[PDB]
Amino acid sequence: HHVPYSSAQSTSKTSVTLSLGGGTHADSLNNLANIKREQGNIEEAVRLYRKALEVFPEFAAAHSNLASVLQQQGKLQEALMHYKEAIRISPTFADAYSNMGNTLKEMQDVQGALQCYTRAIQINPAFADAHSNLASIHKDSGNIPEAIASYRTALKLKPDFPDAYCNLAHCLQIVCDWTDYDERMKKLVSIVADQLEKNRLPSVHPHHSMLYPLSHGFRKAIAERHGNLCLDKINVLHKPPYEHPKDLKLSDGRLRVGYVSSDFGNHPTSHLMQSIPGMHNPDKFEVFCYALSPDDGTNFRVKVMAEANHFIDLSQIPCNGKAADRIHQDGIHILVNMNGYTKGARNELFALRPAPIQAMWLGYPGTSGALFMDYIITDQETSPAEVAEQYSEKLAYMPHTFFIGDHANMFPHLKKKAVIDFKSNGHIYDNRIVLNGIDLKAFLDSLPDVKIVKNMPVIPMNTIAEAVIEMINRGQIQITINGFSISNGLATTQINNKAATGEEVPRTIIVTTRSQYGLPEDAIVYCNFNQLYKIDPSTLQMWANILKRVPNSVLWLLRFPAVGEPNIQQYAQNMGLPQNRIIFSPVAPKEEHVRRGQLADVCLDTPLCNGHTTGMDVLWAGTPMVTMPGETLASRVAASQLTCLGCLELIAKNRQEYEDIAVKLGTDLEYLKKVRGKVWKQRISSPLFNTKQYTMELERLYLQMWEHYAAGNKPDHMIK
Ligand SMILES: O=c1ccn([C@@H]2O[C@H](COP(=O)(O)OP(=O)(O)O)[C@@H](O)[C@H]2O)c(=O)[nH]1
Ligand SMILES: *[C@@H]1O[C@H](CO)[C@@H](O)[C@H](O)[C@H]1NC(C)=O
Repeated sequence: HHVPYSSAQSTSKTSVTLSLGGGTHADSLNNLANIKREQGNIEEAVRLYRKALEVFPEFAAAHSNLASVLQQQGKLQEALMHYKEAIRISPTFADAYSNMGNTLKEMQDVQGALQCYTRAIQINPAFADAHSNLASIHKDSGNIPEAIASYRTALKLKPDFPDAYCNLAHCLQIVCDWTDYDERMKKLVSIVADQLEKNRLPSVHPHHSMLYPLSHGFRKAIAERHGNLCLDKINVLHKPPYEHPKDLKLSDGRLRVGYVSSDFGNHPTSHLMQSIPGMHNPDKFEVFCYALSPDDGTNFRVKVMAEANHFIDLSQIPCNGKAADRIHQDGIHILVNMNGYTKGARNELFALRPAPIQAMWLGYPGTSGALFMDYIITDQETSPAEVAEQYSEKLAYMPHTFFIGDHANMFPHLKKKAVIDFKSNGHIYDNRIVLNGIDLKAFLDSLPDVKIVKNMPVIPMNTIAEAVIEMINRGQIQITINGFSISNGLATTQINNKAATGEEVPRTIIVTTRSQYGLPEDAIVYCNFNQLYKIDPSTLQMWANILKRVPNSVLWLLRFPAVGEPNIQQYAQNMGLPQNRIIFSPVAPKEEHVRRGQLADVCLDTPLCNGHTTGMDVLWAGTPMVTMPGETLASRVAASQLTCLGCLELIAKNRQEYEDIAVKLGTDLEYLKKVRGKVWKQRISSPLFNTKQYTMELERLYLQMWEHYAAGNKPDHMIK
């Protein structure tokens, strides 16, 4: 039940062994193979390793070395056999164990990888590669402190160690340890430079590149190499180019589109587009959904399977070749890659080119940097032609924004709201005490004294009102008033967990209060619900500047992760900024997270990496978001969202403007009222949350794509 989010792919470090003082013929073969591996001639290396084995059957080094390459080629079962052989021959061969660990990890045997890694450490405490690998497991597991400790050990043992350093850098970012941030940024760029120069795979993951000050070429370059990793996996298959359909005849004139995701389940991707396959037009389209992950038991998974014309669990088709064949057999014209370099990706499928047109959509906010993807679906705001070079792909534009969300369908209970005038006579607030429900109006009919403000219903300091706040104060789950169920916002899982996760719409009327979260009733609340890694020192300062200008305001953030909080506080103090100025809350179930958005006055977006899903989440609550688009795609999503929404006023051209916009909202209350009103109104009226329309616009784009292809034309930008 842990929250899912976009995360990068796991990574491990392979160690190559040199054999000396051994058989000369063999040593040469093994050592030469090592050279080839460095150069990317995997096939050649494999042969040499085998030959070495033929010459010297009990060559431990050869076994391990061959195994690593095989692993690289996805031949995991085979690799394991060889690793074991190496160990039998040499029980204290630490390199073999560490390497074996990587394979198991790849097979998902975490407990197994751990044992292998630890054993290697036990054999050789001075083994740096092992320490790094151990660190990755901890990092993946969420034990960032250990990962940091382990990474430091590797670095201590081996100072020039890029994989460890970069991973360490990523770790620091997650918990916001900005110690020597400037230098760190400097070192990373340097490493990438050195690596790119040396035709080595960059230690900086493509997902991570967005957070560091790298040139666009470098980021694109980084992605490309990771693209290359895929070919090696598929070249072994030795498959021939597929034959692609040139007409829709076999398909009854219906365009065949397939969506490939490891995220059909409780993941942000589903939260955004679960509704779309269902909304496709049966007359002109056939929808195939290809799942890269097993059924998680979620309604999200259920809905997509039922709604799509065809659902295929490639989860059960581990062999990439077979899977691609399956897609081809399905006669797909457009295949959409929704993972990019994200956890669960099988870009190998895309490398094989099972379809005529392959497009990147929604899931990964970056370019594939790879040859196998023809287009990246975007919007003009998000991807201006000025920066097309930043992308390997051709740009296919969406009319307003490429982004979409399923909030309308998922959280209709937030369409309307009501409040309690607690103070009560002086001042009526829209965000101190809030009520949301399917049955709200019905409930309101029962209360004669409610006052309508326009618009918004306000409940006075009633006997009823008294009871509700009492429930909140006492921590009760829910209460019944005139037969209606009024429930504590903090207790939704207790009442119904499907409700808490967004699996189902909540039945009861929910009370959300500032008191629940320790927020002030007398001040402006500025918020950000993103993962802490999206924050850099620069952003905090900007936020600090803003806070300094609004006297009793506060910043609301999440323990995402929790170890991050102390760091943020200290840094803030250095800048401003008493501790009371920043308030942290724990991560919450999806519904509550979206709902508590109503409590905030304004949301301050993160410039380095914008909130994407998070941006939609905030908007649905009718809370204005201030943003400053940057060069990267990931830095421009929020602006695109706002533009679609209709609030150009919230987009900032520079830091001064951003601070200014925020400050005005904080200080000019009528303006705040006005802007909030716009957002509340527009989320509905705008096309931002309109799934049917979005799907329609999308269908439009595909056909443009298809016609172009049918015309015998290679991909080119689509700016209609
Ligand atoms: O208290 C919270 C805060 C966030 N989220 C969700 O956590 C995920 C965060 O994902 P990611 O960090 O990938 O967000 P994005 O980059 O798309 O904004 C999203 O589904 C948010 O709705 C949540 O469920 N509860
Ligand atoms: C996380 O996932 C959503 C949906 O796939 C995607 O739109 C978003 O860009 C991802 N976030 C990041 C930071 O990659």
